[PDB]
Order: sequence, then structure tokens, then C-alpha cells
Amino acid sequence: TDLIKNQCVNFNFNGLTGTGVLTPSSKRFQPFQQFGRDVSDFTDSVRDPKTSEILDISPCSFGGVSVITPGTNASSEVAVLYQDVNCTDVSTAIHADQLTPAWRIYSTGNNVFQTQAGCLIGAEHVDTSYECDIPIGAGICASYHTVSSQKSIVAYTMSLGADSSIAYSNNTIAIPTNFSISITTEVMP
Amino acid sequence: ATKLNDLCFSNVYADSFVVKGDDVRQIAPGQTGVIADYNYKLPDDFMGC
Amino acid sequence: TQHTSSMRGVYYPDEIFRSDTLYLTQDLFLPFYSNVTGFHTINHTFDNPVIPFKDGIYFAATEKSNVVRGWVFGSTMNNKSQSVIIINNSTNVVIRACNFELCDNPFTHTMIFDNAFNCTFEYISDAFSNFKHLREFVFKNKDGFLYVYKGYQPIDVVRDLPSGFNTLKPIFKLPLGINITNFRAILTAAAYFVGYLKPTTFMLKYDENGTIT
Amino acid sequence: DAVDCSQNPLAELKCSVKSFEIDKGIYQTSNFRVVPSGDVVRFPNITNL
Amino acid sequence: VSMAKTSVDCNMYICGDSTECANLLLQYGSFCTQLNRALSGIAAEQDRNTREVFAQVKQMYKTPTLKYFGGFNFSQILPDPLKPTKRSFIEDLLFNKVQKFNGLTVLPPLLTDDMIAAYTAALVSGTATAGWTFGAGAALQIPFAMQMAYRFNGIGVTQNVLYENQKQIANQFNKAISQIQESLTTTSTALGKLQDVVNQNAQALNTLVKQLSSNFGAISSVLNDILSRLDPPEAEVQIDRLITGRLQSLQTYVTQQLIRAAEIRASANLAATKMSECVLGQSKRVDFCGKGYHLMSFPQAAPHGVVFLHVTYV
Amino acid sequence: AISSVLNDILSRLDPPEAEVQIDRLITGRLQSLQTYVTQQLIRAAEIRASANLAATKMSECVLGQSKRVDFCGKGYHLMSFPQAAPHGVVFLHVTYV
Amino acid sequence: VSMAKTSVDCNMYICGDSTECANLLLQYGSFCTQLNRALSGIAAEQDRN
Ligand SMILES: *[C@@H]1O[C@H](CO)[C@@H](O[C@@H]2O[C@H](CO)[C@@H](O[C@@H]3O[C@H](CO[C@H]4O[C@H](CO)[C@@H](O)[C@H](O)[C@@H]4O)[C@@H](O)[C@H](O[C@H]4O[C@H](CO)[C@@H](O)[C@H](O)[C@@H]4O)[C@@H]3O)[C@H](O)[C@H]2NC(C)=O)[C@H](O)[C@H]1NC(C)=O
Ligand SMILES: *[C@@H]1O[C@H](CO)[C@@H](O[C@@H]2O[C@H](CO)[C@@H](O[C@@H]3O[C@H](CO)[C@@H](O)[C@H](O)[C@@H]3O)[C@H](O)[C@H]2NC(C)=O)[C@H](O)[C@H]1NC(C)=O
Ligand SMILES: *[C@@H]1O[C@H](CO)[C@@H](O[C@@H]2O[C@H](CO)[C@@H](O[C@@H]3O[C@H](CO)[C@@H](O)[C@H](O)[C@@H]3O)[C@H](O)[C@H]2NC(C)=O)[C@H](O)[C@H]1NC(C)=O
Ligand SMILES: *[C@@H]1O[C@H](CO)[C@@H](O[C@@H]2O[C@H](CO)[C@@H](O[C@@H]3O[C@H](CO)[C@@H](O)[C@H](O)[C@@H]3O)[C@H](O)[C@H]2NC(C)=O)[C@H](O)[C@H]1NC(C)=O
Ligand SMILES: *[C@@H]1O[C@H](CO)[C@@H](O[C@@H]2O[C@H](CO)[C@@H](O[C@@H]3O[C@H](CO)[C@@H](O)[C@H](O)[C@@H]3O)[C@H](O)[C@H]2NC(C)=O)[C@H](O)[C@H]1NC(C)=O
Ligand SMILES: *[C@@H]1O[C@H](CO)[C@@H](O[C@@H]2O[C@H](CO)[C@@H](O[C@@H]3O[C@H](CO)[C@@H](O)[C@H](O)[C@@H]3O)[C@H](O)[C@H]2NC(C)=O)[C@H](O)[C@H]1NC(C)=O
Ligand SMILES: *[C@@H]1O[C@H](CO)[C@@H](O[C@@H]2O[C@H](CO)[C@@H](O[C@@H]3O[C@H](CO)[C@@H](O)[C@H](O)[C@@H]3O)[C@H](O)[C@H]2NC(C)=O)[C@H](O)[C@H]1NC(C)=O
Ligand SMILES: *[C@@H]1O[C@H](CO)[C@@H](O[C@@H]2O[C@H](CO)[C@@H](O[C@@H]3O[C@H](CO)[C@@H](O)[C@H](O)[C@@H]3O)[C@H](O)[C@H]2NC(C)=O)[C@H](O)[C@H]1NC(C)=O
Ligand SMILES: *[C@@H]1O[C@H](CO)[C@@H](O[C@@H]2O[C@H](CO)[C@@H](O[C@@H]3O[C@H](CO)[C@@H](O)[C@H](O)[C@@H]3O)[C@H](O)[C@H]2NC(C)=O)[C@H](O)[C@H]1NC(C)=O
Ligand SMILES: *[C@@H]1O[C@H](CO)[C@@H](O[C@@H]2O[C@H](CO)[C@@H](O[C@@H]3O[C@H](CO)[C@@H](O)[C@H](O)[C@@H]3O)[C@H](O)[C@H]2NC(C)=O)[C@H](O)[C@H]1NC(C)=O
Ligand SMILES: *[C@@H]1O[C@H](CO)[C@@H](O[C@@H]2O[C@H](CO)[C@@H](O)[C@H](O)[C@H]2NC(C)=O)[C@H](O)[C@H]1NC(C)=O
Ligand SMILES: *[C@@H]1O[C@H](CO)[C@@H](O)[C@H](O)[C@H]1NC(C)=O
Ligand SMILES: *[C@@H]1O[C@H](CO)[C@@H](O)[C@H](O)[C@H]1NC(C)=O
Ligand SMILES: *[C@@H]1O[C@H](CO)[C@@H](O)[C@H](O)[C@H]1NC(C)=O
Ligand SMILES: *[C@@H]1O[C@H](CO)[C@@H](O)[C@H](O)[C@H]1NC(C)=O
Repeated sequence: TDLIKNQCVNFNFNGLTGTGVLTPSSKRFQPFQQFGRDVSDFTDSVRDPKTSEILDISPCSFGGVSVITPGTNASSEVAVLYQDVNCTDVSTAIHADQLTPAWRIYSTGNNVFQTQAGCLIGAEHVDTSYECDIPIGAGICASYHTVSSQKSIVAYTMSLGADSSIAYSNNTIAIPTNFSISITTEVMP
Repeated sequence: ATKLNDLCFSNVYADSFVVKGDDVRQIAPGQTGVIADYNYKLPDDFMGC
Repeated sequence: TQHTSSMRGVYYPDEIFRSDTLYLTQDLFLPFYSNVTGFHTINHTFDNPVIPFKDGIYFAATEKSNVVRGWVFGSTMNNKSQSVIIINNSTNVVIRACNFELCDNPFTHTMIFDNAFNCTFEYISDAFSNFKHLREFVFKNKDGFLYVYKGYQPIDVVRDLPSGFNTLKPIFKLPLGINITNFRAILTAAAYFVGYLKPTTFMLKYDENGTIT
Repeated sequence: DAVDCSQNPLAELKCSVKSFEIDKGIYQTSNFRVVPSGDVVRFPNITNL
Repeated sequence: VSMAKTSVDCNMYICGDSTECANLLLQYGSFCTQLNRALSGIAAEQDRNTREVFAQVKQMYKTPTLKYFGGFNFSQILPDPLKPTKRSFIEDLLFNKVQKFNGLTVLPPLLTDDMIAAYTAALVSGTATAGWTFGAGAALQIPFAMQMAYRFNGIGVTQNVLYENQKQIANQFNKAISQIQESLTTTSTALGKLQDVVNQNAQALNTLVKQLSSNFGAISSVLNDILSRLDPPEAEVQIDRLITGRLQSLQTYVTQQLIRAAEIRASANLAATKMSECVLGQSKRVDFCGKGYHLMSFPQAAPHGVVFLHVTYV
Repeated sequence: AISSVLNDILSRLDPPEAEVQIDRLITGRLQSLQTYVTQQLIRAAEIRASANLAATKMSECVLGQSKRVDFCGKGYHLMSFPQAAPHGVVFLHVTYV
Repeated sequence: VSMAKTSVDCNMYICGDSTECANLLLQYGSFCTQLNRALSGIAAEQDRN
């Protein structure tokens, strides 16, 4: 059959079978080489038995999927993070349902935002900052806030701390003229 | 088979038929052939006897 | 005459493409600095003895007049059983496996055998038409096949086999199905060399181009 | 009561932690993958019969 | 104060798209789940290990307009806003010397290098001008020389000594910094400790991948080469044998990671202590904050670690 | 194995063959014990670290006055009191600010 | 502040004086070698301690 490229397919070459994505390559094959391997013992590329073209084999996208939630005693809501995936492929395979697992009741709205951690769908991205509540990665955290009277999961850049400043001089000094006593606690197992 | 006398069952079923001697060997789990494929198939499980 | 193998006798062990990597393996390779036996064709003296194969050998020849034409590989080396004749027939490469009635001293005429019976394999290649040329070969037996590697480089040596490193490329995998325990060289000055292969562990350095350097 | 572990992401987490109540936070519940489409089969040209 | 946040897809690793394998994996119960939680636990610890060390100040401070304090240069310690980068000169030098079918990956940290750099910058700025209460309460601006005078008093040196020799001291300080720059720039032993952690991590992963090719007495290390030529009876036997082997390789890997993680934790804990005692104040205990009578110190950002510059009186 | 229940193998299955089924089940279970104990040793090591610290703090924060910053609280250490707790120790750190 | 620098020959330990054993041991690849190294790496720090 014809080659089907730039998508996950089930392939069967005369001596090599499996699934993955076929793309053209420029690997310098010798006159006496049929296929090659990566540094680790996995098939890298195969030369076509009919047209003698060399195509590389890439793995079909996979990974861990995590859910971000508030407590169930507070509300019923969830954002879903797909670890290390380009949101373009995530969206495509939802409309073109090619995902495992797929949910019985599920769709993809406009709430799509990509971070280094992966593709996050369902959270609303904002351009502000807050104290990191639920960490995601790469400076991004999630939290549950009221957004112009309905609360929802939002994606934001975490603050590093309070924004302050002091002056420097070669002739003045700050000295406390009062104090207080406080008690703090510590627990160890 | 010895221990069948030590067991209780909710029911016992028995299948009966005639086959060619050489085809008797096909009446088992994990088998292939004319009988195994098109006449009488057993599930991947234990069979009483 | 005994000589040193230097770093010669290396070949591509498999049809697998690799790039920019170190690959460690074990196969019938010529050991480095092994004892290589030299043979000569000078004036009245022509070395063409039957040599033990030992499941695989190294062969090389230094030419300026193409004295070496081929080899005969087999067991009994006669029409009692199968043997294969591999020759440069001057226009084509000819390979035949038969029960050959071989000349005891083979060599404008092809004097290799008088008769051939019970042929099991025949092949003919496309047609064609100090020493100057070094030809290198490796012969291995595997699963009934005779695996043959070939190489070549320019030379400028009188009697010796110059030190160096060169990786050979595969050329034939002949489904002969015969018993090869012995062989003889087919001759038309010139010289050639024979070594023996061993199941030795080597680390091979593959360059970006996927070649062995 | 019951939980349908395929209905939605929330159900998956509830099933995973074996509970109808979840306190808070981010949880990995499963892996995922994309399903391949059609087939690609290739052979040498000549057929010597 | 950290190691790579690795992650392993148990199913991908054991069963390379094999249905029969999966069925023969389910029979082993919560095997994959247990491994997943263990690795997740480690990743969580790796995050804490960083935050517990760097986040010592509740307020972020602006880099001082002028870096020159009483003759003390500081220019190679603080970030220089003229350049698009947010790190100090020394830090840039430090940072210059240290999918796949195997189902293995790595997750990013919460705090990126820029965020870490920001914390170190705040701490240095604090040290330079915020006085002794920087990490205790409200910052109290103090002239640098006066701050140093106090530190000398703590050493056991009469206050006046600093002032009288201020010029020489500032000069030696500035020189020492330049000397370090050269040592770092032209060496290869420097953050050898950090490179070591990285190297060992790589070896563990490499080993795990290599094990996928292990035969374990089977007909073949490849599941496809088992199913394709065997009736289901033997095929399952062969697969089960291969699974057993691979299951062990995962438990072995995780066990080692748990042990490794514990050692990193110990290191991180010490780092937090040193920052607290050597940077946010003046430690008196001997041989803790350098190889002399401790005056002060400065933190620097580093790839998966912390570098301290300890300033001592000798 | 045919069944996770030992009795459902040993009782009905022929004693020869049964050894195969039992041996397999034994190996399976032994692996979980080895895993379990290994993890417990690791967890124990972590607890030791905690206990060691707690002991140090007791001596330096309660039975005396620590000067090392942030060891017995953020502020300037004046006093502390230990409290009983369910498998742990709770400290009250009194500081000058 | 130290313990004995344990060292064991994993080949002799498993396949002491047995070729057939070794031939089968090879089917586990470098397991033997990796294990040996892992042990050495511990003895190495005893000197440091
Ligand atoms: C704290 O301590 C630091 C370290 O000593 C001081 O920083 C140095 O400040 C000087 C001031 O300019 C920098 O000067 C360097 O001069 C080099 C030589 O060229 C000039 O001088 C010659 C003298 O005859 C002239 O002929 C020539 O025309 C120039 O006038 C330059 O090459 C250096 O350039 C650097 O930056 C450019 C930026 O793109 C780079 O391309 C260059 O490769 C190079 O990096 C520079 O101008 C000196 O470099 C500074 N050192 C550092 C490490 O920054 C601080 O000033 C001191 N603080 C205080 C308050 O004293
Ligand atoms: C196997 O046999 C088929 C015969 O159809 C060979 O495929 C054919 O290869 C040619 C050359 O690449 C293809 O392109 C053709 O080139 C000529 C050049 O003048 C042009 O006139 C034609 O219009 C066409 O472009 C040709 O399309 C192709 N045929 C098919 C059906 O694909 C194939 O190369 C053979 N394989 C080997 C290894 O020889
Ligand atoms: C997610 O996938 C999309 C689609 O592939 C990525 O967008 C594309 O990114 C490339 C850059 O890598 C853009 O530029 C392209 O570069 C190649 C280089 O040779 C060039 O040949 C192309 O003509 C083009 O210039 C490309 O335009 C862009 N596609 C679109 C529609 O904008 C996206 O970056 C991926 N996201 C991540 C995080 O990787
Ligand atoms: C000790 O003196 C310093 C320096 O004067 C004080 O810090 C500065 O205090 C002023 C007034 O509270 C701060 O606000 C400024 O107000 C003027 C009014 O027109 C405005 O033009 C400035 O832009 C600014 O808003 C000023 O930001 C502040 N500077 C800093 C670095 O904090 C300090 O509060 C005095 N401390 C005590 C205990 O009196
Ligand atoms: C603390 O450091 C600041 C650094 O700006 C000092 O402020 C500067 O002090 C000088 C001397 O009083 C001021 O006058 C300058 O004198 C030189 C003499 O050649 C002249 O060339 C300059 O044009 C200028 O007249 C200078 O204006 C002043 N700068 C500012 C921004 O006020 C300050 O005096 C230092 N304080 C102490 C106690 O040392
Ligand atoms: C440090 O700041 C604290 C702030 O609480 C000062 O303590 C407070 O001082 C006032 C005056 O002595 C105490 O009495 C108050 O007087 C007003 C007058 O109308 C009255 O309305 C209040 O109800 C109260 O009586 C106040 O109680 C006291 N705070 C407490 C908790 O007792 C403290 O004196 C300052 N220290 C120094 C050295 O200035
Ligand atoms: C391989 O082929 C050679 C052919 O030269 C065979 O050797 C020859 O065997 C015959 C039979 O024993 C020898 O005797 C001949 O008998 C005929 C019968 O009419 C007679 O006319 C001849 O004059 C002669 O007596 C013949 O001498 C012998 N050839 C030589 C050179 O000794 C050889 O046996 C064949 N090998 C096998 C394994 O078949
Ligand atoms: C040395 O090589 C030459 C050239 O191949 C051999 O001579 C050639 O022998 C063939 C018969 O085997 C002659 O007939 C050819 O048959 C093929 C069959 O398909 C046909 O395609 C050709 O067109 C031709 O009819 C061929 O004419 C003949 N060529 C010459 C130049 O003599 C020669 O026998 C070889 N010597 C030895 C000792 O094998
Ligand atoms: C093995 O990989 C090397 C890569 O270095 C290939 O050798 C290089 O091949 C190019 C193309 O013939 C040679 O010419 C270059 O052309 C570019 C065109 O703009 C020009 O800018 C360069 O200056 C040069 O002329 C290049 O010299 C050559 N490099 C060497 C060291 O020979 C080599 O062909 C590959 N081997 C095979 C079998 O493909
Ligand atoms: C106590 O130790 C300090 C440093 O460890 C000594 O200070 C150093 O004294 C030498 C000369 O005695 C200075 O060298 C001179 O520097 C000027 C600078 O332009 C140069 O022109 C001269 O040719 C010569 O090189 C050295 O710089 C100075 N160190 C510092 C940091 O200023 C000090 O003298 C010692 N005490 C006694 C009593 O010697
Ligand atoms: C041609 O080769 C075949 C075998 O490839 C020879 O037949 C064998 O001859 C030996 C002689 O003892 C018998 O033991 C074998 O059983 C024979 N094999 C078969 C399949 O018959 C045959 O005799 C050879 N012909 C010539 C002329 O040598
Ligand atoms: C938890 O459930 C109780 C039940 O009455 C409710 O009052 C409380 O507000 C809930 N917590 C949150 C965060 O909503
Ligand atoms: C030739 O053979 C003889 C046989 O003993 C040997 O001694 C001699 O060295 C050989 N010639 C050379 C050049 O080695
Ligand atoms: C190799 O040849 C040299 C030639 O003198 C000989 O001395 C040496 O013993 C040979 N080595 C072996 C292993 O035979
Ligand atoms: C090849 O011939 C030798 C001669 O004794 C014999 O021992 C050997 O088994 C033969 N090999 C085969 C494959 O027949």
C-alpha cells in the first residue's frame, strides 16, 4: 500500500513491524544497509523495499495525565494536564477522537494554555500573580478564585514574595524604638 | 479426578457427541482444527473431564 | 613468511545503520597484530597449497599483474563431494558449487577442473573488462552460507603487507550449504597473505557518516 | 451508590483513590496515548514464481 | 540540593504495545501503581529540597543603584541590568561548567533558574545593606562599613582596627573576588560534586534502558518475536518469563532512587542550615562557614545546587 | 496462579501438580514481603533523622538558650516549652522581635 | 565511622566452577557487572568517611 506519513500508523515493512510516525530523513545509509538503530537498541529508520527511500520512525505521543481540583466538598470542577504535549495535537485528537482513555462526557473549549509542564485544558489563564497554591511547574501554579461571582480554576505565574525596597546611605541608620514578644510553633515526628 | 468426590457443585453439565478418533485430541482448550474451530469450541478455562 | 596483521581484517558485522557511536561486539575478526602467513609467486616458485579454513579466514593480495584469480573452498577438494570455485573469469565473476574433478596444480586457458557433476549452485556476475593494488577479503561460514567481504586500497610495497586500518564491506552471502574445511588459491611477481579469524571482542568506532574509522 | 470510572476525569480520580471524597491538589491518575489510524505495508518489487 | 524529577511509564516499559503482555501484567496486582507513587513521592521531595533552601526571605529587594559600598566592589556578585540576563557574572560562569520508546521521561521543577537567581540576588542585596535583622524582621538600613565593624567585633577584633585599615581590607576583598573568578573560569574541578550527581543519575537511567534488551533465558528479548511464531500456550509462558525479568529491573531502579533521594535530602537540609547561619548572620562555631574566623558569606545560584562564597578573617 | 487462595489450589488440585501452583504463588508473595521490609527500613532512616533533630532542639532550645539563628525560631530566642504529641513533639518557641 | 569493604566475585559466587551455568548467566547480560560496580561504589566512601 502507499506510504502514509506524518501521522501515527500501523506499519509493516518486509522485516519490521510496529506502530509510529513515518517521516523522510537524510541518514547516510550504505549500499549494504537496510535499517538502522538509535544509540539504544531501538529501530531508528528503515529504507523502503520498493522505492528505496529512507524514513525515520517516531513514537506515538504518550505520557502521564493529571487532574487539578479544589476539594469536592467545595465544588465540582477539574482542569486536565497532559505532560509534555503540544496542545495542537491534544486538540486535534479530541475532535478527531483518537485518545485513550476517552471520556464518555467530554469536550475541549477555549480554555487551552500550554506550559513547559505540558498542555493544560480547562483552567483560565490570567496575566496576574498570586501565592502558589497548587504547583504545576516552570513558575506556573493553579488556584481557585472568584473571577468576574463564580469561582473557577485559574492558571497564573507565582509570586516570589513581597515587593519592597530600602535606601542606603553612608551616614544614617535605622534603630528599633519598640519591640514585641511572639510565640511560634514547631512539630516533628 | 480422585478429588471430585470431595467437592460440591451447584450443577453438573455434560456435552455428548461422536467424532473421528484422531479428532478426539481436539477436545481441549487451546486447540485448533476442524472440530476446535467449527464444531465444538472450549473456553480458555478448566474443563471438568 | 610470518608477518603482522596490524589493524587489518575489520569489517561491517551487520547491515545495521549506526551513526556517531561506539559499538561493542564480538565476532570472527582478525586479531590485532596476529601472525599472518605470506605466500609468493616468484620466478619458478608458486605457492598454491591447500590451506585449512578453520571456520573463517582472512585473505589479502598484492597485485600489479592480477596473478591471483580466485579460490576453491571445500572439504575433500575433489569430485567426491561439494566444493565451490570462486574466480575472476576475466570478463565475469563466476561462482559454482559442484563435485569438481579439480586440477592438482590449477591455473589463455582456464585450468581449474576437468569435470563438474552434481552442481547445486551457479552464479555469474555482470561483465567487465612495487605493487599497485591491495585487495582484501574475509571469508566466514555461517548457517550454510559463505559470507564474503571485500576491500581495496592503492599500495606501493615490494614484498611486505603495509601496516594500517581498513574496514571491509560485504559482497556475497552464498547459500551453498556445503562443508568448507580447506581451500586452495587459484593463480594465473605477486604475493598474498592468509590469516585466521577469532571470536574476539572489539569496540568499533562509528563516525557521523555511519562508517567505521 | 456507584462511580462510573469512564464518565469524566473526576470519576477517574475518585476510582483511583477508592473514595467518594477528595480533599485537594493535583493528581496523576493514568497515562494516555494517541491511537494510530490506517495501515502501511511495504514489500520488494519482483516476485519470482 | 536536588536531582532530576524522573518518571517512568510502567506499562510502556514492561509491555511494548502487547495486549497479551498487559493481561499478564494485570495478574500481578498493584505493581505499577506502587512504583508510580514511589517515584512521585521523590519528585515531590525534590521540589521541597529547593524551596526549603532558597526561600529564606519574605521580601524581595531591588538591586542597589550603586554596587560600590565603602570601597567594596560587589560587581561580580550582583546581576548587572545592562545585560538582558538576570544572573551575576559569577553565576553565568557556574552555569557553563555542569519521546523515547523506553517510556522514560523527566518533569520540570517549579522554580526556574531565573526565579532562583532572583532569590539569590535578593539575599545578596539584603546582606549588603539590610543589616542584621534582614532575616529576623523589618530590614534596617546600615552603612556597610559599620556592618563590617560589628562583624570584626564578633571575631574578637577591636572595632577601630577595621576603620584604620579600611582601605586595605576593601582592596583585599575586591582582589579575592577577582582571584576566584580566574580560578573558576579556568578550572575543571569546581562543581565536581554537582556533576557527580548528574553522572550517577544518567547511569541509572542508562542501565534501566539497557535491561530492556535482556533475554532472561527467553527465546527472545522482544515480545513481538515471541508472539509471531508461537502458539498462545508457549507464547504466554515466554512473555511471563520476560515480564518477570523486567518487573525486577523496575523495582531495582526505584529502590536505588529512593536511597539516592534520601542522600540528596540530607544535603539539602545542610544547605538550608548553612545559608541561615553563614549568610543571614554570623556563625561563631569553628570550621562551619569556611576555613577561618567567619565574617560573612554570599550565596550564588548553580545548576541543581548551591554555591557559597565564605569570607573569613585569617 | 489458578487462585490467590492457597486452599483453592491445595484442596482440589492433584498434589503433584499442586506443588507447581503453590510454588509459583509462594514466590509471588515473598516478593511483596521483601519489598515491604525494604521500604520500612528506608522510612525508619528518615525518622531517625527527625528524632535526632528533635533531641538536639530539646537540649538547645528548652534546656538552654540557643544563639544560632532560626534554630529555635525566627526571632531572638528567649524561651521554649515542649508539649506531648501523638508520635511526635510539639515546641512552643518564644522569641523577641 | 566505617565498615568492612565487602567485595564478592559475582561470577564465582553464582557459577563457581560451572561453564554451563555461566552460559546461562550470560542471558542476563551485564547484571553481574553492574551489581559488582554498585558494591564497589560503597566501599569507596568508607575511605572518605
Ligand atoms: C568593580 O570591579 C570590576 C572588575 O574590575 C570593575 O569593572 C570593570 O570596569 C572597567 C571600566 O571600563 C571595564 O573596562 C574594560 O576595558 C576594556 C579595555 O578597553 C578600554 O580601555 C582601553 C585602555 O587603553 C581603551 O583603549 C579602549 O578603547 C577601551 O576604552 C574593555 O575591553 C572592556 O569591555 C568589556 O565589555 C564589553 C561589552 O560588550 C565586552 O565586549 C568586552 O569584551 C569586555 O567584556 C571594558 O570596557 C572592565 O571590563 C570592568 N570589568 C568587568 C569584569 O566588568 C568595576 O568598575 C568595579 N567597580 C567600581 C565601582 O570600581
Ligand atoms: C518497482 O516497479 C515499479 C514500476 O512501476 C517502479 O516504480 C516506478 O519508478 C519510476 C522511477 O522512480 C517512477 O517514476 C516514473 O519516472 C519516469 C521517468 O521518465 C516517468 O516518465 C514516469 O511518469 C514516472 O514519473 C514510477 O512512477 C514508478 N511507478 C510506480 C507505479 O510507482 C519501482 O521503482 C520499482 N522498484 C525498484 C526497486 O526498481
Ligand atoms: C506545536 O505545533 C505547532 C505546529 O507544528 C508549532 O507551530 C510551528 O512552529 C514552527 C517552529 O518550529 C513554525 O515555524 C516553521 O519553521 C520551519 C523550520 O524549517 C519552517 O520550515 C516552517 O515554514 C515554519 O517557518 C511554524 O510556522 C509553526 N506553525 C504555525 C502554524 O504557527 C508549535 O510551535 C508547537 N508548539 C510547541 C511548544 O512546540
Ligand atoms: C528614613 O528616611 C528614608 C528616606 O527619606 C524614608 O524612606 C522614604 O520615606 C518617604 C516618606 O515616607 C517614602 O515615600 C516618598 O514620599 C515622597 C512624598 O512626595 C514621594 O515623592 C516619594 O516618591 C516617595 O513616595 C519613600 O519611598 C521612602 N523611601 C524608601 C526607600 O523607603 C524612611 O521611611 C525613614 N524611616 C523612618 C523610620 O523615618
Ligand atoms: C555618601 O556617598 C555619596 C555619593 O554620591 C556622597 O554624595 C556626594 O558627596 C560629595 C562631597 O560632599 C558631593 O559634592 C561633590 O564634590 C566633588 C569634589 O571634587 C565634586 O566634583 C562633585 O561635583 C560634587 O560637588 C556630591 O554632590 C554628593 N553627591 C550627591 C548625589 O549628593 C555623600 O557625601 C557620602 N556621604 C558621606 C558621609 O560620605
Ligand atoms: C510599643 O507599641 C505598643 C503598641 O501597643 C505600646 O503599647 C501600648 O501603649 C499604650 C500607651 O502607653 C497603652 O495604653 C493605651 O492607651 C490608650 C490611650 O487612650 C488607650 O485607648 C488604650 O486602650 C490603651 O490604654 C497600650 O495598652 C499599650 N499596648 C498594650 C498591648 O498594652 C508600647 O508602649 C510601645 N513601647 C514603647 C517602648 O513605646
Ligand atoms: C573423480 O573423477 C576422476 C576422473 O579422472 C575419477 O578417477 C578415475 O576413476 C576410474 C574408475 O576407477 C579410474 O579407472 C579408469 O577406468 C576406466 C573404465 O573403462 C578406464 O577406461 C580408464 O582407463 C581407467 O582405468 C581412472 O584411472 C580414474 N582417474 C584417475 C586420474 O585416476 C575419480 O574416481 C572421481 N572421484 C570420485 C569420488 O568419483
Ligand atoms: C568466462 O565468462 C564468459 C562470459 O560470461 C563465459 O562465456 C559465456 O558462456 C555462456 C554460457 O554459459 C555463453 O552463452 C550465454 O548464455 C546466456 C544464458 O542466458 C545468454 O544470455 C548469453 O547471451 C549467451 O548466450 C556466452 O556467449 C559466453 N560468452 C563468451 C564471451 O564466451 C565463459 O564460459 C566463462 N568461462 C568459464 C571457465 O566459466
Ligand atoms: C560524510 O560526511 C561528510 C561531512 O563532512 C561529507 O563530506 C562533505 O561533502 C560535501 C558535499 O560534497 C563536501 O563539499 C562541501 O560543499 C559545500 C557546499 O556549499 C561547501 O560549502 C564546502 O566547503 C564543501 O565544498 C565537503 O567538502 C565534504 N567534506 C569532507 C570533509 O569531505 C561526506 O560526503 C559524507 N560521506 C558520504 C558517503 O556521504
Ligand atoms: C600587613 O599586610 C598588608 C597586606 O597583607 C600589608 O599591606 C601591603 O603593603 C605593601 C607594601 O608594604 C603594599 O605594596 C605597595 O602597594 C603600592 C600600591 O600602588 C605600590 O605602589 C607599591 O610599589 C607596593 O606595591 C601592598 O599593596 C599592601 N597591601 C594592601 C592590600 O594595601 C601591610 O603593609 C602589612 N603590614 C606591615 C607592617 O607591613
Ligand atoms: C548429488 O548430491 C546428492 C546429495 O545432495 C547425492 O545423494 C546422496 O548420496 C549419498 C551417498 O551415500 C546418500 O547417502 C544420500 O542419502 C543421497 N541423498 C539423496 C537425497 O539421495 C547424489 O548421489 C549426488 N550425486 C552425485 C552424482 O554425486
Ligand atoms: C465542607 O463540608 C461542610 C459540611 O457542612 C461545609 O460546611 C464546609 O463549608 C465544606 N468546606 C468547604 C471548603 O466548602
Ligand atoms: C622462509 O621459510 C623458512 C623456513 O624455516 C624460514 O626460516 C624463513 O625465515 C622464511 N623466510 C622469511 C623471510 O621469514
Ligand atoms: C608469531 O610469529 C613469530 C615469528 O618468529 C613467532 O616467533 C611467534 O611465536 C608466533 N606466535 C605464535 C603464537 O605462534
Ligand atoms: C565437514 O568434514 C569434516 C571432516 O571430518 C567433518 O568432520 C564435519 O562434520 C563436516 N561438516 C559437515 C557440516 O558436514
